Amino acid sequence: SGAIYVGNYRVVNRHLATHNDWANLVWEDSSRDLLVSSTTAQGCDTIARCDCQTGVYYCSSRRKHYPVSFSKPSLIFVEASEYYPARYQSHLMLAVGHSEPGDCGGILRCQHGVVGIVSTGGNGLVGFADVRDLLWLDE
Ligand SMILES: Cc1cnc(CNS(=O)(=O)C[C@@H](C)c2ccccc2)o1
Ligand SMILES: [Zn+2]
Repeated sequence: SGAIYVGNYRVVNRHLATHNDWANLVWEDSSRDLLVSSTTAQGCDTIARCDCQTGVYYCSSRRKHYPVSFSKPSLIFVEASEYYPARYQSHLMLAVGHSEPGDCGGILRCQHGVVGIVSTGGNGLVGFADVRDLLWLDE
């Protein structure tokens, strides 16, 4: 589990969105596994605006933050999970690291701010849904 709290927005994995998220929806995209809802309180996270390929992510199944190198956001075939059939996921970045289903929502960050959230896992890989192109999160 986990979210990004920037401005009056809450960014979560679409597959983990709650009824309150869907009842206060700003934007959602199944192909990216992302959903954004509105919040009453202002958040403290800041979004990175860059093309970094190194950063640090939080892994809840290890209670640890790991430094990783990751690929640029791309269209990748992701195997079936409990939440999606095997399909192409867009704006996804991969790194070598540990990721179990419940690790979704952990933040990946670089020197400029939050880069994305954990979205995929298995086989010693971790995949992150990028948010750096969503410029509207800043206003
Ligand atoms: C990059 C890639 C291709 N095929 C896959 C694996 N697909 S999945 O990540 O949707 C599987 C899911 C159960 C999960 C496991 C662990 C963590 C977060 C989700 O990943
Ligand atoms: Zn950066």
